[PDB]
Order: sequence, then structure tokens, then C-alpha cells
Amino acid sequence: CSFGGVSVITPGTNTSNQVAVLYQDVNCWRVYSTGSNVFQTRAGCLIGAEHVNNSYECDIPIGAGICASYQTSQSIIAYTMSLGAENSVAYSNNSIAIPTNFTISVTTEILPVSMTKTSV
Amino acid sequence: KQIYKTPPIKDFGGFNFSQILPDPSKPSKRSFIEDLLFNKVTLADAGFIKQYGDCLGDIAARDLICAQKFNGLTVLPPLLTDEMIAQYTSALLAGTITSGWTFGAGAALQIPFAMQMAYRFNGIGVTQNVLYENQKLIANQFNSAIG
Amino acid sequence: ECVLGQSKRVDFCGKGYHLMSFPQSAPHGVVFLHVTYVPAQEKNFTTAP
Amino acid sequence: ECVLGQSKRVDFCGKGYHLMSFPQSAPHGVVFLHVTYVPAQEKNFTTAPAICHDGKAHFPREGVFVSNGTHWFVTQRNFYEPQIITTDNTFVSGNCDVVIGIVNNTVYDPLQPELDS
Ligand SMILES: *[C@@H]1O[C@H](CO)[C@@H](O[C@@H]2O[C@H](CO)[C@@H](O)[C@H](O)[C@H]2NC(C)=O)[C@H](O)[C@H]1NC(C)=O
Ligand SMILES: *[C@@H]1O[C@H](CO)[C@@H](O[C@@H]2O[C@H](CO)[C@@H](O)[C@H](O)[C@H]2NC(C)=O)[C@H](O)[C@H]1NC(C)=O
Ligand SMILES: *[C@@H]1O[C@H](CO)[C@@H](O[C@@H]2O[C@H](CO)[C@@H](O)[C@H](O)[C@H]2NC(C)=O)[C@H](O)[C@H]1NC(C)=O
Ligand SMILES: *[C@@H]1O[C@H](CO)[C@@H](O[C@@H]2O[C@H](CO)[C@@H](O)[C@H](O)[C@H]2NC(C)=O)[C@H](O)[C@H]1NC(C)=O
Ligand SMILES: *[C@@H]1O[C@H](CO)[C@@H](O[C@@H]2O[C@H](CO)[C@@H](O)[C@H](O)[C@H]2NC(C)=O)[C@H](O)[C@H]1NC(C)=O
Ligand SMILES: *[C@@H]1O[C@H](CO)[C@@H](O[C@@H]2O[C@H](CO)[C@@H](O)[C@H](O)[C@H]2NC(C)=O)[C@H](O)[C@H]1NC(C)=O
Ligand SMILES: *[C@@H]1O[C@H](CO)[C@@H](O[C@@H]2O[C@H](CO)[C@@H](O)[C@H](O)[C@H]2NC(C)=O)[C@H](O)[C@H]1NC(C)=O
Ligand SMILES: *[C@@H]1O[C@H](CO)[C@@H](O[C@@H]2O[C@H](CO)[C@@H](O)[C@H](O)[C@H]2NC(C)=O)[C@H](O)[C@H]1NC(C)=O
Ligand SMILES: *[C@@H]1O[C@H](CO)[C@@H](O)[C@H](O)[C@H]1NC(C)=O
Ligand SMILES: *[C@@H]1O[C@H](CO)[C@@H](O)[C@H](O)[C@H]1NC(C)=O
Repeated sequence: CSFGGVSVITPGTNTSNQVAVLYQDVNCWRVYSTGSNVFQTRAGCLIGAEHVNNSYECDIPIGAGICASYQTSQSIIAYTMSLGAENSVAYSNNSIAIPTNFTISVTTEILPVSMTKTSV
Repeated sequence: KQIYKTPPIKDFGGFNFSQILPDPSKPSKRSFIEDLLFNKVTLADAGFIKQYGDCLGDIAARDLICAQKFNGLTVLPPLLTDEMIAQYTSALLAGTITSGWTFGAGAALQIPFAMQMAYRFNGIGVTQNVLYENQKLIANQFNSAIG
Repeated sequence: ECVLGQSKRVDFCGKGYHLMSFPQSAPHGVVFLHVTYVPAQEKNFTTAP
Repeated sequence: ECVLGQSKRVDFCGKGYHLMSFPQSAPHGVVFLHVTYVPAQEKNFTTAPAICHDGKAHFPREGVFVSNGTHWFVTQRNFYEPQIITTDNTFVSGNCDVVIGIVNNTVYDPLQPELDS
């Protein structure tokens, strides 16, 4: 009788007590509850999140290109994640671009070197 | 993190990138060679949504994925779709074709492709005049190697 | 080091002198098309320091 | 490869052209401060592979031929610094018919005005 994976999407309980539930293996039903905001993603049926048309960077990865976030009253939104700004290079067979100035950047890189030594 | 678009009309000194640049005729914005690559590797299951009504019956025992799901073993879908990975690779190709290596170090600075090849011939200890004097032969060799 | 640049590391990106590489996406992986310069048709000469 | 030297590997030590790095000790780890050179404020120019002067192709020794619309210069690749094209900036290789994109300009000679005096 039992079948199908279930994931619950939450902002921190410190922030809210709303949740959205993802029913992979359901094509919107075998759901715990349904209401408004039923959205069918390729990872399953997402219930409890409002689907928007914008695209943002990922906040909570849902899968198959969909992310969720808690944005503004407040609510949980689901969207297609944005890969970055669309750009274009003005290429031609005789045009070049030469930098006339520069920046001195200083970036940080953190690497673990050791872990805790333990005895039992 | 910049999605460089492919230049409209391809004038790359005789170098042909048609086989590796994204193809709009196809539903996926995948190149020709990427499709050859995706037809070779066969996956266990495509879609990540197998419904209960599909596994209902003796199809449960017959199908392997149904037998896995009925015992609690789930396969989770990846976060990036194959179309998104294809957009990333097309951005890398459009950045490396039109700007050389400059797009990896900062803003993409355009440069004619044959001039970039002359740079790279310098990079291995061959004077650029060799490239400019065998431009057509080198482009033909590259095209046949891609083919 | 091979799509975003030109590598001098030997055999890191193809056999030969690396010119450039092109990434292609495969299922669960990545395919690199390494373009290298391979010398051909050698000829003997007399030399001197 | 980045504190005890300068790395040419792309993106091995910071995004940009690596200048130097400084190690800092963190708990159970290490922190590198990668100092890189990032080009800025690009500007478009017209360029050319070679240059015809006397029925000979002239290629730049180091740098690229650029023009501000009327006058042709040779500049280094990562910083705009135009200079007058000269037989010191360039080298000759063959005649003109072979290079596609070659451009007609004059190639100055530093000796010519002097020895006449
Ligand atoms: C959920 O079901 C619908 C139909 O019940 C699927 O949409 C169909 O997808 C197939 C792909 O082979 C098309 O041939 C059909 O024409 C589509 N039907 C409709 C009504 O558009 C949908 O793909 C299923 N969802 C998922 C993500 O599996
Ligand atoms: C290169 O960029 C620097 C900025 O990093 C420019 O220096 C600035 O110059 C303006 C006036 O020209 C001052 O108001 C700023 O305070 C300067 N900034 C710093 C940090 O000194 C510099 O002029 C630029 N060079 C070129 C070629 O334009
Ligand atoms: C790049 O290569 C493709 C093939 O790999 C060329 O497409 C061919 O073009 C010729 C004549 O235009 C046709 O007869 C072939 O049938 C085409 N093949 C395919 C599969 O498309 C394309 O023309 C080349 N690009 C350039 C600019 O030469
Ligand atoms: C460079 O010189 C060597 C020495 O003559 C050539 O190698 C010989 O080639 C002949 C075939 O004609 C063999 O029978 C010999 O055994 C080879 N080695 C020796 C030790 O003599 C070599 O072919 C020449 N290379 C080129 C590209 O001309
Ligand atoms: C170099 O030249 C290109 C082409 O003129 C410039 O790119 C264009 O910028 C305008 C805005 O003024 C856009 O409307 C065009 O769509 C851009 N591209 C094309 C294809 O024309 C570019 O800004 C110039 N770069 C610099 C630094 O001057
Ligand atoms: C391109 O650069 C050259 C050299 O910088 C410019 O020519 C000079 O322009 C200044 C300003 O009027 C004059 O005082 C010099 O005598 C000029 N030199 C010569 C020999 O012509 C030229 O004007 C620039 N062209 C453009 C259109 O930017
Ligand atoms: C750069 O490209 C332009 C066009 O994209 C080339 O201009 C052509 O030049 C030939 C000369 O034989 C003319 O017959 C064509 O009519 C021109 N095309 C157009 C539409 O202007 C130009 O020659 C190319 N330059 C290089 C560096 O090869
Ligand atoms: C660049 O200069 C060369 C020679 O200085 C020009 O070639 C001449 O072109 C004319 C007309 O086509 C011919 O009658 C001459 O016989 C050519 N001379 C030689 C020796 O080739 C060339 O046309 C110039 N290029 C441009 C576009 O101005
Ligand atoms: C999270 O918890 C802290 C301390 O409990 C609280 O100060 C903060 O307001 C909480 N965050 C939100 C947005 O409610
Ligand atoms: C998103 O866009 C589609 C078509 O572009 C439209 O049908 C749909 O109503 C839009 N959704 C929202 C939330 O407005």
C-alpha cells in the first residue's frame, strides 16, 4: 500500500511554521492534504508553494531545476533557478578589446587541513 | 556566471564549430556531439516520476524500479537539468570562441579567432606567422579532426 | 586550466602541445575535446651549440 | 605553488592573473589570501593580424596591432599602451598575399633619420 517519496520544504521554524510538501512519484491524489498552490514539477507534485514566473538564484534546491524560497504577507514561492545574467560578446573579425586599467583583487580561500584526533 | 550568447553569424577564420555549438532545431539546446553522447549512455530510468498506478499489478515484480520503490529505495533527481548543463557548456564555448581565455580572468574581451589561435601558437613556442601562413590548412585539419 | 586557459602541463589536456579545449556535457559526466599541436614530418640536420 | 611561487594555472589561486598569496592559519585549516590582477575598463579597437609595409608582412614581436580609427599602434595585450610601429616592435615574414586580414600601414625605422646626419 505504501509507495512514493515525500519531502517537506521549510524555512526555519524560527522564521515560520509554513511548509511545502513535495510528492515525488505523484503527478497532480496520494497526498497528505491538498489545497491551493498545487504545482507539478519534474521532481514531483509540490503542494503549499506558490509558483512564480521570475527566476532567482537557488535558495532551497527542490530538484530538476526548481528552487524554493520564503519571499514576500509572506509565503513560500517556487521558481526555476536562474543560471546567471545573459550576456553577449560583440565579436567580429577585426574588433579587439584591450583593458586600459585594472584592479588588484584579494580573495579568500579556506581549506581544511586536519580533523580531530580520537582514541577509543 | 555570465551566460554568453553564441554570436549570430559564425566568421571564425574558417574554423567550423557547428558540431559543438548548441542546435536550436532540436528541443534541447544541445549540440550535435552532445546528442551523440546522450544516446550512448543509457540510464536506469528517465523522468523520476513513476506513479503508483504504473507499478500496480505484476509490473511491480517485473520492473526493477518498482521493486526498488516498494522497498523504500528512492532515486532523487539532480538539481541541474540536462538543459541547464547544456546552457552552461554553450556559455563556456561562446566565451572561449569569441574572447579567448579572457573571460575566465575577468570580463570577456572579444578578439578575432585567428588572432586568438596566433596567441595560442605563441603559447607553445611557434611564431604566429606560422599560423597566419597556414591558416586555411590548420582550419581544415581542425574541421576534419572534429568530423 | 584547459577551457578557460592554455595549459603548459604535459599531457594534462591531450597528447601534444595544448592549444585549447571544448567542454561537452555527457550524462553524469563531461567530455573534453582537447585540441593539440602535434609536430610531424621531422628531418635530420647537423647542429652546433 | 602560490606562496612559494607565482602560478600560471588558471583559477588555481584566485580568479584573475595570480600575483601572490599569503597564508593565514585558521582552526583545523588554512586561509589563503590570493592577490590577483583583474583587467578593467576595456575599450574597443580595430585590429589586424599583420601589416604590409614594402610588400612584406609585419607581425608584432609582442602585442597586437590596434588602431584608434586613423593611426595604427602596437600595444601589449593586457594593458592599453599604444606605441608607434617600428622594426623593433615587429618582425617580418614573407610577402603580403598570404595573410588574410593584412593592413596597409607604414613601419617606422629608427635608424633611417639618424645615420643621414
Ligand atoms: C504528468 O502527466 C501529464 C499528462 O497526464 C504529462 O504530460 C504529457 O507528457 C507527454 C510526454 O511524453 C506528452 O506526450 C503528453 O502530450 C503530455 N500530456 C499533456 C496533457 O500535456 C506530464 O509529463 C506528466 N508529468 C511529469 C513531470 O511526468
Ligand atoms: C584606474 O582606476 C583607478 C580607480 O581604481 C582610477 O583612480 C581614481 O581616479 C579618480 C579620478 O580620476 C579618483 O576620483 C579616484 O579616487 C581614484 N581612485 C583611486 C582608488 O585612486 C584611475 O584614474 C584609473 N586610471 C585610468 C586610466 O582611468
Ligand atoms: C560546418 O560543418 C557542417 C557539417 O559538419 C556544414 O554543413 C554542411 O553543409 C554542406 C553545404 O553547405 C551540406 O551539403 C551538408 O549536408 C551540411 N551538413 C550538415 C550535416 O549540416 C556547414 O556548412 C559547415 N559550416 C560552414 C560555415 O562551412
Ligand atoms: C635521421 O638519421 C638516422 C640515421 O641515418 C636515420 O635512421 C636510420 O634510418 C635507416 C633507414 O633508412 C635505418 O636503416 C637505420 O637503422 C636508422 N638508424 C641508424 C642508427 O642509422 C633516420 O631515418 C633519419 N631521420 C630522418 C627523418 O631523416
Ligand atoms: C564594443 O562594441 C560593441 C559593438 O558596438 C558594443 O556593444 C554594444 O553596446 C550597445 C550599447 O551601446 C548595445 O546596444 C549593443 O547591443 C552592443 N553589442 C552589439 C552587438 O552591437 C560594446 O559596448 C563596445 N565595448 C566597449 C567597451 O566600448
Ligand atoms: C589616434 O592617435 C593619434 C596619436 O595619439 C592621434 O594623432 C595625434 O592627435 C593629436 C591631437 O590632435 C595631435 O596633436 C598629434 O599631432 C596627432 N599626431 C599625428 C601624427 O597625427 C589621432 O588624432 C588619434 N585619432 C583618433 C581619431 O582618435
Ligand atoms: C571581415 O568580415 C567582413 C564581412 O563580415 C569581410 O568583408 C567582405 O570583404 C570581401 C572582400 O573580398 C567582400 O567581397 C565582401 O562583400 C565583404 N563583406 C561584407 C558584407 O562587407 C572582411 O573582408 C573580413 N575581413 C577579414 C579580416 O577577413
Ligand atoms: C595595399 O598596398 C598594396 C601595394 O602597396 C596594394 O596593392 C596594389 O593594388 C593595386 C590595385 O588593386 C594594384 O594595381 C597594384 O598592382 C597592387 N600592388 C601590389 C604590388 O600588390 C593593395 O591594394 C593595398 N590595399 C589596400 C586595400 O589599399
Ligand atoms: C530567530 O531566532 C532569534 C532568537 O531566537 C530571534 O531573535 C529572531 O528574531 C528569529 N528570526 C526571525 C526572523 O524570527
Ligand atoms: C507565467 O507566464 C505564463 C505565460 O508566460 C502565464 O500563462 C502564467 O499565467 C504566468 N504565471 C503567473 C504567476 O502570472
